[PDB]
Amino acid sequence: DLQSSFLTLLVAQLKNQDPTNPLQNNEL
Amino acid sequence: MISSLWIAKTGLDAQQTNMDVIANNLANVSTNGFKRQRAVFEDLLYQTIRQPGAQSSEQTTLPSGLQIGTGVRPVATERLHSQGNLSQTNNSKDVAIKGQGFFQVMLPDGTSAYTRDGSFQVDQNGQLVTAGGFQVQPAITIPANALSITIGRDGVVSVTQQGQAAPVQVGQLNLTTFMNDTGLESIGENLYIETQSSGAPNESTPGLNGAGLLYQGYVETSNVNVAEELVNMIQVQRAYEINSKAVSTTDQMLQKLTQL
Amino acid sequence: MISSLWIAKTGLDAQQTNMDVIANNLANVSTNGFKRQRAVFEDLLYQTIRQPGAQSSEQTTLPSGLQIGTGVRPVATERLHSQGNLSQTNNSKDVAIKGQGFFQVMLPDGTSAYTRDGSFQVDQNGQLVTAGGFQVQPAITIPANALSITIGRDGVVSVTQQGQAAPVQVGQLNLTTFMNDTGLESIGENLYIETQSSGAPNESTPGLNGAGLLYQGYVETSNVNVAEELVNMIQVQRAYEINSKAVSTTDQMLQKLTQL
Amino acid sequence: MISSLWIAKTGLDAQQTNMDVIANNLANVSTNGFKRQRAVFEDLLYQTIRQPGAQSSEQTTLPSGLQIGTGVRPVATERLHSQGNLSQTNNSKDVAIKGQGFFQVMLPDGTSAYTRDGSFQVDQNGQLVTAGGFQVQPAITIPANALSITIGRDGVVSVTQQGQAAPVQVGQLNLTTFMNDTGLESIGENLYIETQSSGAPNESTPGLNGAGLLYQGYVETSNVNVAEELVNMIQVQRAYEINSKAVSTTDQMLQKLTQL
Repeated sequence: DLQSSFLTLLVAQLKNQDPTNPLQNNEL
Repeated sequence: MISSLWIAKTGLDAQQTNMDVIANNLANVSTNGFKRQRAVFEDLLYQTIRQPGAQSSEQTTLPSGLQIGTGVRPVATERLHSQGNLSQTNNSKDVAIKGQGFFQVMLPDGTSAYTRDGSFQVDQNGQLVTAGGFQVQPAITIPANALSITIGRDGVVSVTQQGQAAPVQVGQLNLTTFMNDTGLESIGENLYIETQSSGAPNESTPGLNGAGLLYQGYVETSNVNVAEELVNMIQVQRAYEINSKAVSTTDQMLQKLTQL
Repeated sequence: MISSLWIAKTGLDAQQTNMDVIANNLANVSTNGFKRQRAVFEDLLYQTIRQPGAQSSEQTTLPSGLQIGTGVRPVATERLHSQGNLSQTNNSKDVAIKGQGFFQVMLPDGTSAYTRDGSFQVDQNGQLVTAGGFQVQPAITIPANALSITIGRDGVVSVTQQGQAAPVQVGQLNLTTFMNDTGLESIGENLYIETQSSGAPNESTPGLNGAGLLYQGYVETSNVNVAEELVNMIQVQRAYEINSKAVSTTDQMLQKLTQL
Repeated sequence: MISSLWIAKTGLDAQQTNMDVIANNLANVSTNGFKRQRAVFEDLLYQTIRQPGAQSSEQTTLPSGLQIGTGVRPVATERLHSQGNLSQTNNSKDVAIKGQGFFQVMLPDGTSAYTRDGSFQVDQNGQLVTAGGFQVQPAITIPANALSITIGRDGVVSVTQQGQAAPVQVGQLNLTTFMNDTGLESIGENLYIETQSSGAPNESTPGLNGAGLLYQGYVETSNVNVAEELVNMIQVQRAYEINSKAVSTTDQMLQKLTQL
């Protein structure tokens, strides 16, 4: 369950940037 | 204004819709029973200036007439209904589905909606609810005196009473199948309602007439692939940047036009 | 007014048309099956002052007589009908084309349109419609009991009935080849219609008579070159720049003449 | 517009083609039967201003005349047909090839394509097809009473019947060699068709006349070294950036030229 502790930490702070477009698209 | 600016506006709106759809897909990972969405695009009017046929002389035909065109209208947002991948919750009050079929529910107004989320509950009155008081159709009531509830792959629900060493058949929990799954209109809560496009609802007991089976203790995780979503996000991000650059180009053109 | 100003005005209009076409191509990325457009320009009248022949002496000839000329009228926009990049969508309702051809569609007017898009659907009666409820031709009806669909690479469509262990042949989905892909008149909705510039339609099963092959589970991406379009915006912007500078020069000369 | 702008346009287009080729190689790592591509370039016209001969005086000659030159036209995308590395898939149907040669396959048009993909399948009519309903030439029909199918390295395919303790010969699988493997033109599905560039096909049994050998149970993986593709990717990325910067510098020159 450690994957969810960071996989969903990534896609809870990336599923917001795409709305607001501070896009780097490269640290992803 | 300028016919370039309107085209670029349509392109920007299309790419923004695509990115909102992609973000909805990507934020719905780890949402059990969720189904992926896919945007389908479509171009608008073509302002014909010279007709592609439209013979010029008596012998010439003028192939490939002048057409300008506009717009990138998103024609649809289809809901790809694939099979979600199961996971073990080790809990009795979660039943997942394998194959076609939806759980039918009487919305408070009496109109029957559908949900592929067997995260059922038991209310005060014995009835079966689904995350908000969604009462199953047909009605099945759970008595308090039963100990363990098992829902077999054939869909019949039977509970075991204290002392009585027999699983009394308390009811049947059947699914609903449609000719077009994508036509279902989502209204949130992972609920879809019948629409004139989906087709007439066909209710059947699980496993029969092409419907799927039920598995207790499982939750159907969302059928969203993070890799595909990130690749598609990259593509949409570049498209958005390029359309914004087109808007910038049109703006500079207009600006040095007016400076004159 | 001034013979310079009309010429510069035509130049500005030509560059604006160029930018229009560029923006339409550029916003129509991510649109399946889209074909890039490119504008072809064409000089206008040449007002002859001295005839290039018209000997001056009894022996001389006056080479390269004086003629001024005007205008940059855009003569056409051709459409590059090259094959797009297939990408795996992995959806059973999506079909791409490898080679020449167009899917026929019957419009609600009864007239026939032709689309190079495979993002197909099944409606409430089971027909193959195409992202907007346009029925494909010849009619293909999915039986209500069908569970899976496949489109053979030759174009045969066969479904998997329930219970029956045989994917029965329900239809043949055939392509249409035109002698002139470029002459099709686009009416939007990702559709093209016949005009006498394209030629009569030649309908054939896929593969035969030069038609392409059907790739189920693939989608044909637009053949829009992003880098080419970016540099095209740079070029068209700076051309518009220059033409406006010419208009400025003519304005300044003319106002010095008024001040005279 | 400006000569340097067109030259840099060609530079960006060539580097874009290079990047697309490399990305196609990089994606189709771990695809069986894929061959890497190498984009080879070719410079375009050279505008002569002063001929490198073109004597000026009676005695001088003007060595190394002034000519500008344009363009980086990519002449070809050569496809390198080297032998892949065989790995035990341990499936009965998957046979690899060792050496020159290809598998012949019948299009739905009666014409023949060729593929280095022994990942066969059997259809309901018993014929051996390969990823698309590809009827093999000559035809081989699997008898229904087959329990297993074995393929020899000489091309002799024989099936096992119930009771009968004999490998009844059901077909002979022939390879084809071309004098130019690079001339093959792909038509998708990684199947190639003979063209005037390839030359006449020569059909022979596996092993003889320089053809390869058949190894059942092996898959031939791609001949794509990831490290080599990555070093190419680095070089190409540098070239792509340098060409974009050339375009931008020309654009800024035009900037200040107009602002004049």
